[PDB]
Amino acid sequence: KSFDDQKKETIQIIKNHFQCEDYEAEHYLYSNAFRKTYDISCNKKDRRIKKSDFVESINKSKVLFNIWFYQYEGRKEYLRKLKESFIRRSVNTSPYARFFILEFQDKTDIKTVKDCIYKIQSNWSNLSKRTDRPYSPFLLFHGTSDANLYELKNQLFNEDLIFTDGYPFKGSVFTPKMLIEGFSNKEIHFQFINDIDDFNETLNSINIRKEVYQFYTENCLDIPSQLPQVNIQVKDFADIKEIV
Amino acid sequence: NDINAEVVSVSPNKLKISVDDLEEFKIAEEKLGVGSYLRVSDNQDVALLAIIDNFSIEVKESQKQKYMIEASPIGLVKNGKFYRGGDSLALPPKKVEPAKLDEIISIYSDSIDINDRFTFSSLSLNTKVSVPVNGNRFFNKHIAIVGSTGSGKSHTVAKILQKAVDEKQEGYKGLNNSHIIIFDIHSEYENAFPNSNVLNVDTLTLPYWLLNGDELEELFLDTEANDHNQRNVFRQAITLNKKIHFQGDPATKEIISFHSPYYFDINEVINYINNRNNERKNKDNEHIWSDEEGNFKFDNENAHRLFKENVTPDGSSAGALNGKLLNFVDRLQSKIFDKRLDFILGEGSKSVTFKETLETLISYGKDKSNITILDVSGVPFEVLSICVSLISRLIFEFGYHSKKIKRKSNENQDIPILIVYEEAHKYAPKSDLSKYRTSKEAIERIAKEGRKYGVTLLLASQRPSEISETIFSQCNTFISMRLTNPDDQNYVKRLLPDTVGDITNLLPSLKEGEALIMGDSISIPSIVKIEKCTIPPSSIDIKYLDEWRKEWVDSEFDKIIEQWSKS
Amino acid sequence: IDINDRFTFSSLSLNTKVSVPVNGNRFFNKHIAIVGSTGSGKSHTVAKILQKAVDEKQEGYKGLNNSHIIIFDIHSEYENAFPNSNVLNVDTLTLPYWLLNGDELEELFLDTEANDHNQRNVFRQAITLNKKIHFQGDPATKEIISFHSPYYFDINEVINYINNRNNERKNKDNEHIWSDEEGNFKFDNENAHRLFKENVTPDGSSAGALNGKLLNFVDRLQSKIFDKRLDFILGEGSKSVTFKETLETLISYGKDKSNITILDVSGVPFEVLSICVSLISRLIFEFGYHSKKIKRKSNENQDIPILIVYEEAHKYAPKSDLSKYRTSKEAIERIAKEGRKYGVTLLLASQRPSEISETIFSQCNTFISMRLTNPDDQNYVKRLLPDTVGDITNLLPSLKEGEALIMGDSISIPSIVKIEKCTIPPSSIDIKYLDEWRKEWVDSEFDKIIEQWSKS
Repeated sequence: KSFDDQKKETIQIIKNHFQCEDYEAEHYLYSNAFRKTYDISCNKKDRRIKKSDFVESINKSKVLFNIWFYQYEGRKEYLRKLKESFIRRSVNTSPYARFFILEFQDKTDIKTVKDCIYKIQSNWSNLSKRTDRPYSPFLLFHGTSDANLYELKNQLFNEDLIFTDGYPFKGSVFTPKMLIEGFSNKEIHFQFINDIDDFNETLNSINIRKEVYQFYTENCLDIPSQLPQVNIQVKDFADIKEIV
Repeated sequence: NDINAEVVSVSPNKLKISVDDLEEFKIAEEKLGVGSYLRVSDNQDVALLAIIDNFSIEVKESQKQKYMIEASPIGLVKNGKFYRGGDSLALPPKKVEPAKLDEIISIYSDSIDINDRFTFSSLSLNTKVSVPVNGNRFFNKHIAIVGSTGSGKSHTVAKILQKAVDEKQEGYKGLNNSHIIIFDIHSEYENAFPNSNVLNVDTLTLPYWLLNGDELEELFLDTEANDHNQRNVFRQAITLNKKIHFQGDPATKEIISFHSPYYFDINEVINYINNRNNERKNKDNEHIWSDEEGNFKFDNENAHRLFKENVTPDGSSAGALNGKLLNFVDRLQSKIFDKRLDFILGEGSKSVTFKETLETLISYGKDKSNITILDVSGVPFEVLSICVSLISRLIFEFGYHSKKIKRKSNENQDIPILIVYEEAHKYAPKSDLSKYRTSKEAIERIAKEGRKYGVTLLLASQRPSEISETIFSQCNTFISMRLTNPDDQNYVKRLLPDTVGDITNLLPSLKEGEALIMGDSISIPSIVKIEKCTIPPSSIDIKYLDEWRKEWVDSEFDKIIEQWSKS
Repeated sequence: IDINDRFTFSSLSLNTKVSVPVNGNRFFNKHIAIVGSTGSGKSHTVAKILQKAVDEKQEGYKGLNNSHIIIFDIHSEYENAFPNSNVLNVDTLTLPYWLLNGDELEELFLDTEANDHNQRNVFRQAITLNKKIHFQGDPATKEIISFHSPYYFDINEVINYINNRNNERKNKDNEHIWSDEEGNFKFDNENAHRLFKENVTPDGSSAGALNGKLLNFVDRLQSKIFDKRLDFILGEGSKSVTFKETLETLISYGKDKSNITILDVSGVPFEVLSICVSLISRLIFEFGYHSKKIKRKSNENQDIPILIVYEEAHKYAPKSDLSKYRTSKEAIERIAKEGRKYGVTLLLASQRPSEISETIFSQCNTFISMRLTNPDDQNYVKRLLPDTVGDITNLLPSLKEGEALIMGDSISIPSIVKIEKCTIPPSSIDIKYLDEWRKEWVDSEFDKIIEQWSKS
């Protein structure tokens, strides 16, 4: 039919089937259902499949990219459309241990990562001298070489963005408690989790509410399910700045 | 960080902002003044908006500069959309920035629909923020524009009507359906609307017979020296004159009264009273007369034939009103032949029709214009309230009869009329004297019932405290310029729908062009800068010092006397 | 408040799961004042209360309940709020002029500035004698008729009587002699009835007592009965309508019964608006008086309780002691003070309470406040307030859309609630000026207005 005509129809079957809210159905389940309809339509040989195993494919924790929702409404609406759905902000941002896991690949320039880090650090921290419970976001990167990761870490320190990684000196073992003190440290801007092994040891040392914001392009890491997560898939790393 | 401000205290409706660095040294001048808007948030998405009420910059010899800003929240912005009713708790501390251009627009833009936006002013603290009002709500609910002399109140009035005339939908070249009437007593709007129908005394033709019984009993009549038997002959002459000059069916002829505006001849009314002054009764006390067509008896049917000059009385003794009406023939003749009353009592008012009068008043004649200018500067002040009330009643029952045909025709096309009352305290004052009792209820009828019938009014005055509160409070939109008289300030603040922060100090502090709009059409009561009007209202006033400085003029004086004697 | 007495029309603003019921008996038996500035949804709050009162049906029947609501609607908002009602504009309402009492008849026809004792007193004798003639029922109450008694008189004859008194002649004995078809007669009470027709020729020599002193009165009387805007109160419809059909019209007890009677007083002239309000207010209150004292001596529970909604109540009952609104001020005050014992209670609705008189606004035990932004309205409320709590009345300028504040005996605690949203809101047909002014210059719809002015 028309573009508008089937828009109110297609979300109606998914709404009562899973019994979730509007953004958990129209934005979370209906968006993923459009790709895997197209993923088998563009298959060269097996075009028609049985949909018995389709209803559990799209109920993953992830929120996949929709290229047709990129091409129609453009990048201004779509990144705003993703921002308003899962990253609903409040006036008073509570001191929660927020983890920002971003996929790092060699096609990404080192300059645009810092502007994403500067956006995450400014929007998700309150390092004021007057607050009694200061908070600072956690940053995790994956998929890249350690040589490219250290160049990003070394560049941020020269621009007076002081961070901690659980490695306070050369040859140190991983100290998870340094990130907890850095969470309450007003002179530490954010925390830089080195890898996935340093990630899961950090959740065991934090007792306050923890949120995980995952922003990948191709590969998404397996996160524990009880943690509140937002796994948004994007085209490029520069799009992550306009959603956080 | 050019600006580093932070909340240190939170009240239910007050915030304490502590500016810590202030590196820019220009942000404080434009964006941290009183009335400016702040951005209270810890994130870029959702932000409290607070307007600055009062600040204090204490500086000491040894300690730090303590820049303290006291602001009150007005609402909430959630990803570009502004929500009013600011009471959401912002737990301190919080980063405070000046609001950028997009949020301050969103305070005023999104509350009013795109289609019905009427913009004639921008924000005073930030001229890039245009401040719209609900254009439907602006005019059908009455406007009261108030502000002392030297503030440019008439510039604000002229800018709105210029914006109203230029407001049109796409599909035609020009001359939209705006119908605005201005009672210009200072002749200010002569050169503000060049495409208009200006009506001064020399060109206006107001018929005297459209006045009701009260206006006839104040124009023609003295105030206190009038007797009861001499009042009565005024009504009997006028009421019976209106019956003969009627051409309709006798059914409406029976409903013709003294307070019924139908046509009558004022020269014949004088001729009746001049005759009745000379009446002579016989022994049976019946007044016998004589015309060229024969003698008769003066009764209720032959009273119509005393209207001619060549009617000769006969009898023995003095009549009932013999010598008691000679005061009246002189007073009536002093007004018909008064050349300053030619526009109301001349020969043109007799030959004019009822439709031609209303074509003149709303510019529906041969020269059609959106704005009709009634230059009442040359109108005498004793008859000014009579002519204002005559036109105000004529325009009101135009709109009253405009939607008595909607009952039968049922067509969406209509004529909505705005009446601009410059110096509205002059026609509708607070004081209940009889000399202003003509123009009070004509304005008041438009004030109460005029929203229903599509005839609403604009009240423009530099002295608002003398306007009656039975008319000023019927206005729902209030545009307030610089008001410096404390009697005018206390009158306005009591009748305003809202209050913007501290207002007692602010009202004398308004500049030229700075105005305060507050009412139903606007979203929040805001401080605006009215648009500079390219074609400004200016009255031709005699520059006394310029004319006094030059040489003693002696050629003019003999010309003036020969004009006075018409030689 | 027990279950059978709970009247829920709103929930708590700070806790939407908390319904806020009021004592529904005490809500309406005591008077209500619903205030709040324009644009805050005060008319939304009023109609939601009457919609819940209309739908207050106990189990057992499918017909209409015993709700009786009268709305004095001047902004014409409640026509679309209650579609199953009886809306009465000037083209539909017919109020008899003879049902006005002595105060309202003088207020419609006497000139306050021309306060003539001769004009005042003749108007009593012209009307009271005319009320006696047109009475054709039981003769025992014919001679008990006074000026304030509500019986029919012909005002065209009253004008003819006063106009004849302008033509007063007198003889040497100071007796006015008149001539008609029957013959010559004196002016006494036995021949005072025959001056009511215009076919009377006076006979005499000297000037009468009121020769020409009432011509100011006669020309003022013909400016009212021949006024087309007063056709609903002084036309031929008021001649033929009676007392029963008038009262059936006012509380919707006629052929089409309805719980809510909306009196569209937008078309009423403002100088007679207080008179028309006072006529209906006094008629309904005295209907409630004769309701109770019949049932007082009969001991029956079949009762008719009436709510009168006074929207824009400062128009009718102002703070100023001006004489023009005095008729409607004392009619509302009579309902405000003595009305609750006769089953006639009032609802005062106003966006600007500061002209509501404190002698009437204080009689409203239950007080509802929308957002109030004028400090003059706020300080008037605060000093007129019932027993409140510490700082709940400081929230008046800060109320959001739909929030209200009820105190009084009907509610347990003075609280800020959120009124239930109207599914059928009050919308007035406001002429849209910027919509109409944006159109092309209307050229056809000018001569239709002018020719209709001259009755063609």
